[PDB]
Amino acid sequence: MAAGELEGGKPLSGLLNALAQDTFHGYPGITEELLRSQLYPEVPPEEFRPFLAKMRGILKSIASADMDFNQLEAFLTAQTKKQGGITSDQAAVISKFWKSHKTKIRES
Repeated sequence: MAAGELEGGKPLSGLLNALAQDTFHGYPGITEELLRSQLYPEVPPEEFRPFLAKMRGILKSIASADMDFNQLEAFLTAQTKKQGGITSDQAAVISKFWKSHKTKIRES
C-alpha cells in the first residue's frame, strides 16, 4: 500500500525504458545505476530486482530480445496470469510498450 506501487504511473510507464542497461554497446546517457534515478529514485540499484519480479519479463523481452508490436501484446497476458503477476493498473501502462512509440511518432 505504502510501498506497493513504485512512485506512480510515471515509472511503470518508462520502466522498460530505464531498465535499458544492455542495448548493444551502452549509451553515454542511460546507465544501470541511472535507470532507477531516471524514474524510480526510491528504489536502490540493488533492491530493484525484487520489484522487477513482476516487471522483468518485459525487460528481457524488449532489451535482451527486442520485439515489436503485435508480438508483446500477447506477451502481456502472461504478466496478468503468472503467479500473482501485476494488476490491471500496471498492465495498462506496460501493454503500451509498443504503442507509445508507434502512434504519434511519424504520423502516417
